[PDB]
Amino acid sequence: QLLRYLLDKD
Amino acid sequence: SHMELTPDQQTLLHFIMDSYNKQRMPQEITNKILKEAFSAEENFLILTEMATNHVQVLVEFTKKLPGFQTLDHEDQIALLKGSAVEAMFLRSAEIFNKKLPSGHSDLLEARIRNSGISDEYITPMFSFYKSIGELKMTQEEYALLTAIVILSPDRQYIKDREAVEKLQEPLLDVLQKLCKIHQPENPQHFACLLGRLTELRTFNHHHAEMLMSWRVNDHKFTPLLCEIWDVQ
Ligand SMILES: O=C(NC1CCCCC1)[C@H]([C@@H]1CCCCO1)n1c(-c2ccc(Cl)cc2)nc2cc(F)c(Cl)cc21
Repeated sequence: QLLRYLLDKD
Repeated sequence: SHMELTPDQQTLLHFIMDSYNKQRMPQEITNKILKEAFSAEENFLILTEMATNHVQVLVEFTKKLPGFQTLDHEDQIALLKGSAVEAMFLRSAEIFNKKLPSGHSDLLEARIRNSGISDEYITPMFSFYKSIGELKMTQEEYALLTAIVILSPDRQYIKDREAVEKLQEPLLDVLQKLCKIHQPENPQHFACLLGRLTELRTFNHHHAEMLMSWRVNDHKFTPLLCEIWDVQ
């Protein structure tokens, strides 16, 4: 989902 | 002896400040309030566009918070979802109280009162903004209060509250020390800031009622808002 992506990215 | 933060506290505050000050085009919101069309649709669009950009900003700020990556991944999502509403209101209160051009306050209020928000919720919103304004908060105070709101171990369900308390306590300690450094003639300043965090919590119920009203009146939200605000 969107929040997990934004949290775990880079 | 002296009144200063220790080197480790100065460093921790520096990265909170570098992260908080990461604001792409801060003139944008100011110009939207002043120049856009004055219709219920345009006012609602400013809110969803600004709230969406804010969620992106909030996640980037949150993931860089000292010790946030040591947290269990379910508790990380729960802290972000549980604090999003309060962070939005605190951030709005910051912009509300900034040195802005003549008429900005009047035009912003004209917009807020034409956004499909009931009068019942506009009154505590303006009251909170004014109470924030009276405190004459520094950027350090807004940044640390935001970090404290995100790292709250006592608002929403968290599996390991002690782990969250341990990350919040040094932030609260840096904040209290800054009040002693920058507002030495007002010993009750820190307690006033904590008073504002108590007031911030009332917006969880207010926002839940505003959302229900918007959904009834067939208002559309972006996928990122639907997720963080748990829209169905
Ligand atoms: O876009 C807004 N806020 C963003 C949110 C992300 C962080 C930056 C600020 C809204 C918009 C402005 C146009 C009319 C409708 O409200 N807004 C709210 C507000 C309205 C309802 C809710 Cl539920 C929450 C906040 N209070 C504000 C105070 C302000 F000074 C300014 Cl400039 C705008 C403010």
